Amino acid sequence: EQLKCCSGILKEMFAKKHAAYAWPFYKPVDVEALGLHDYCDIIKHPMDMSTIKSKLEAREYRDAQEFGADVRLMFSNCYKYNPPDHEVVAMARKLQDVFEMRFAKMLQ
Repeated sequence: EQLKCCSGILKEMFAKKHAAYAWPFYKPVDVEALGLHDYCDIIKHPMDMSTIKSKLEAREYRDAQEFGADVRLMFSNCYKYNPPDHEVVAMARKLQDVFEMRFAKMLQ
């Protein structure tokens, strides 16, 4: 199953393989708690790993096509906010390379 296959890749984040890299970027960006009213101005549709995973958690994700669409969309927006020459930037890009490689292997 495509759904079960995707779960395996996501499991890596909590499998002690990419948890440290996705540790500071696991929870969403609470505008009220963090106090970032400017986030809405910079990003019209702010998304996070927790937001995307939450959909899959509630069995909302019927296929990997919808999941990948959100990941690529968020990644593009995240790159805009993520200031170059930063550890967080490298971590995000690294997560994409590992995911793409694994996803490409399971699909191709």
